[PDB]
Amino acid sequence: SVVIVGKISFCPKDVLGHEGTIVYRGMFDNRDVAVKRILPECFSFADREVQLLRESDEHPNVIRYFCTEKDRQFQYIAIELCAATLQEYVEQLEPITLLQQTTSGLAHLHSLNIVHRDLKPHNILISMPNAHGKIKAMISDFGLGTEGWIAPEMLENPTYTVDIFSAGCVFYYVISEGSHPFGKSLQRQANILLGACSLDCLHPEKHEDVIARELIEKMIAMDPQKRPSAKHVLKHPFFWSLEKQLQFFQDVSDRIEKESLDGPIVKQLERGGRAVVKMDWRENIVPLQTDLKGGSVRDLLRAMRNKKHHYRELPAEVRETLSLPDDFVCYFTSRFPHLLAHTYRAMELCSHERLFQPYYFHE
Amino acid sequence: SVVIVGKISFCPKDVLGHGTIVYRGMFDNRDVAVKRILPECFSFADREVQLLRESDEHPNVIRYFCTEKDRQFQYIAIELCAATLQEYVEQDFAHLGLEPITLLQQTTSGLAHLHSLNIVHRDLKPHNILISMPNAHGKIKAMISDFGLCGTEGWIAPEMLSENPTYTVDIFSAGCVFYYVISEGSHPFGKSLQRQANILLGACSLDCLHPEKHEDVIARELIEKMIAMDPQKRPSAKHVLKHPFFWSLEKQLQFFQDVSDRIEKESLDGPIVKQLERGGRAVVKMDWRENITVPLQTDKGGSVRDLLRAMRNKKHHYRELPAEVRETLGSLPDDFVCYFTSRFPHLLAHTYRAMELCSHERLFQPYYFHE
Ligand SMILES: CC#CC(=O)Nc1cccc2c(Oc3ncccc3-c3ccnc(N[C@H]4CCCNC4)n3)c(C)ccc12
Ligand SMILES: CC#CC(=O)Nc1cccc2c(Oc3ncccc3-c3ccnc(N[C@H]4CCCNC4)n3)c(C)ccc12
Repeated sequence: SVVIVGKISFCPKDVLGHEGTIVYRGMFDNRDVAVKRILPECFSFADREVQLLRESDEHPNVIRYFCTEKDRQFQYIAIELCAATLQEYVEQLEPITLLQQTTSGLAHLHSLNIVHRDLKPHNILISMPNAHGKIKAMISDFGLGTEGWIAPEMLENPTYTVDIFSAGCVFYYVISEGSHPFGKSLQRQANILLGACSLDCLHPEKHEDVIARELIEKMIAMDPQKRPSAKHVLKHPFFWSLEKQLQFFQDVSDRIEKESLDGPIVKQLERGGRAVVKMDWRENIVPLQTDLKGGSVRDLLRAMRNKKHHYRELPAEVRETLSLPDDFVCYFTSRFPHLLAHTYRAMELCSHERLFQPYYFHE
Repeated sequence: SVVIVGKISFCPKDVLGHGTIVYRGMFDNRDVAVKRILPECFSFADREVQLLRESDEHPNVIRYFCTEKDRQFQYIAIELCAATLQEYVEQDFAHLGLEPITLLQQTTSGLAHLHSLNIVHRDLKPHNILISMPNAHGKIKAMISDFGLCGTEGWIAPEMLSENPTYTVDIFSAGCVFYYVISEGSHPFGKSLQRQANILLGACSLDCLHPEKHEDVIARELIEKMIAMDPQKRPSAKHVLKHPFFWSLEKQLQFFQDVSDRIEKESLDGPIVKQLERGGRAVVKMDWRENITVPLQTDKGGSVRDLLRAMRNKKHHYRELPAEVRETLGSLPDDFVCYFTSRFPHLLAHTYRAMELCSHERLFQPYYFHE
């Protein structure tokens, strides 16, 4: 059989999940949709739920709301039918992109003065492929038995920094492919209050991890004033493409070319530089060894610029050990996993300069 | 007072446009526009809605909400917009700080989306292109509508009058819309009722685009291809999007550098400089060293290759330059690239089609359309 409450329709046989409510797979205007059926004891709550959807669903990374239908008994809410929740996606295509999409959607809600107050993999939906094979993450259940993803300040009028904490956990959740910064499921919320966090799955030698935890650690700070805004998060190197990373290493190598070692830039750039270059970055390269100091971070950055700018007019032997765009920068980041994370945090002195505005965040 | 048909509701007093009639209505407490199709067109409406559903997920394609049947007539509810592109160019609406290039960019993006779904618009014109209400951030956008269906013409490609069309049809229509937006009312093929007849003939004119303004040289280069009488010579939607017509001032500058760097180690007798110098004297205004302002003249004036290099090292070594010269060139990257394009309005157009040999090299693939 099939139930009908106006334009919405669904078969009670097909249930998708569940307060005292149920969610069915149904139809609306011959679209595939997920229909949430709710009891009369939540109509005052649903009208507020639908209100939020009508205002905020005009963004690709926010779940698309179609229609609601009141009946003699239960009320119904039609949402875009999705492939899976983020929880199912992990507990059963590209991770950085989902987090970028998720964070983008989150940044959107914050810009409309809307706090999610309960961001977690269950609320993050993964669309069906869109005739071009593209899947995307979409926020939902925003602005409204255990926990595990709640900020410690919420043990009401929360600020945006709350959702950031929740996202920071989600970030580690997708990269770790299941883990959580504050431990196993039932253990999380208690460890959150106690500030017991662990990023064990992120190794210190892996480049991608050094970048990630630099971001996440800030996102899951116990002091809300230290967490970055959603827009801030999006600009972090964690989301940069390999071309952008390499372009960041090139632009910085230009700014330093006219800078003296007595300047505050090289001072911060060489601060703890001995560890970034692995004592001597010359001992961690063979064909590329023929350069014609080895403890200076600056020189390493000067090296990659030159070999990139002259990559065309370079020996096939050198071009071999070094492709042009992605494999080139991977030569350095892989052999010097702290290079980008260090270069990025040191060059923040130029965060206001036009040349670095696309790399750093400030209104 | 208020006609309610299922979920859709509207006051018949508020007619938005005209045998279908379009009212300002409501659906699910959303502001919407309601098209009332008559019983003699229920077969066409079912096709119209079908397209709206499959082609809904794109920010530059009109958003479709719901449809409600009724014994009197069918109803179709879409997003309520501020105005059609026509209304904007005609009259009032000439404000809101609207960027013409951004509208054409948005329009073309929506079109590329329709094409990728194997849909031909068959009738793209300013009346169809709707201008959204400003969002919470005061941003508005263009959205395509009335696409894929089978009162005068003027925006129709010449092949469709002489059974189904190809993507290149919508390109001709777009090319005319480009001119219409830039010229703020004009049309390559003349006045309203004159257009379609001029289209069957070869009677087109872009005289609003002068060869002096650097923007107009770019606009002309693109549009002329888009409105070509021969369909096989028209760019695809995604091809149009790659054109310099849409490049930012930063990307225009970033282009001259990747070009200059590429020709740095190149011989002046090669096939890549001779192409760059092919008619180079006119690009540099006989001698570019004379067209330069008094200050910058201090730091081969008949070679485009040297001009790119001159702009390159001027940028690469900008941080270390005189304050007087820094005033002449201007602030990077916007005012700095406009310093040269203003005085050499054929440089960009020249350098672009010249460097099209490296359209498969990855350093230039972002600048050129390819399979
Ligand atoms: C303010 C505000 C708000 C808001 O958003 N209120 C919601 C309305 C309707 C459904 C919702 C919703 O929906 C589901 N709630 C529980 C379980 C499953 C689904 C759901 C939704 C869409 N699609 C799918 N697809 C299935 C296919 C089989 C594999 N699992 C995923 N499931 C979620 C989560 C969250 C919020 C929902
Ligand atoms: C396949 C397929 C398809 C498809 O899209 N089928 C359409 C359905 C409903 C309305 C449409 C439509 O709608 C209008 N048709 C005529 C006149 C006005 C409007 C209209 C629509 C939305 N908003 C506004 N706002 C007014 C506000 C006052 C200034 N003028 C614009 N007008 C247009 C054009 C074009 C197509 C429409």
